[PDB]
Amino acid sequence: GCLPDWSSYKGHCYKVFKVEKTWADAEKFCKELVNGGHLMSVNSREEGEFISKLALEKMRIVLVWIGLSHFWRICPLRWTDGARLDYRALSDEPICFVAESFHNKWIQWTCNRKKSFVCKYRV
Amino acid sequence: CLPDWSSYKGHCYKVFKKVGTWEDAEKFCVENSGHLASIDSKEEADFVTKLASQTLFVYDAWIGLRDESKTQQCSPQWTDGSSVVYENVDEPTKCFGLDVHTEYRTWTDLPCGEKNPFICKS
Repeated sequence: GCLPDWSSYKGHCYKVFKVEKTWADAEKFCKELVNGGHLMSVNSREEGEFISKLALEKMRIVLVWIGLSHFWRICPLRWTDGARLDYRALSDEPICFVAESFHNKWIQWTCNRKKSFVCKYRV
Repeated sequence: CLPDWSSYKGHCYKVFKKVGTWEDAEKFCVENSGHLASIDSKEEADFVTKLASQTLFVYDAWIGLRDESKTQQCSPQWTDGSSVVYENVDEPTKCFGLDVHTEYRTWTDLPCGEKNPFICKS
């Protein structure tokens, strides 16, 4: 019940885009494309394998942006001695993740780089 | 401070060359009545960077900071709003150390199981 050229799998719709964009641009692109659209979320090993096969075998894409990103500012960083985290010498840039088509593993990647991506929405 | 440690603003510091995982490192510091170094100000930071630079640039150096989230990575949710339950992160990096690439001037996330020299503070 997906729109044309979108692939279906267990009640969700997927579409791999070869055009390369930054993580932020890709997420926005998915959002404006369809209602409820977003960079793909991977909620099970089976879903992961499904998308990897589609991107690699059908489009020859090895790395795609997935909907995971965060800033250290929002992580529970704690000092082993209980001290409060006042001063910090950490990057204030976000961390983004891509999934690799061979083993479906997720790798940290600089967010401002350009990579292919996958949009997903629920039927 | 012991003869081989350095004294700074009420604390004693020492950089250990014997490499160990982050966890072992903390335990060794504990054994020496301390903990992996915590840094509370830019001035203390500059001191630790200096001590590390004059004792060690091929390895990063463990400090006492760790990402305590129970998940492999830090985000609790995807951009579509679903919770992060299933995860397949290649190599989680939840422990922090002084970055060799900035000459120990900044902090970087590393695999907690990696063996690096470390710095104790007591």
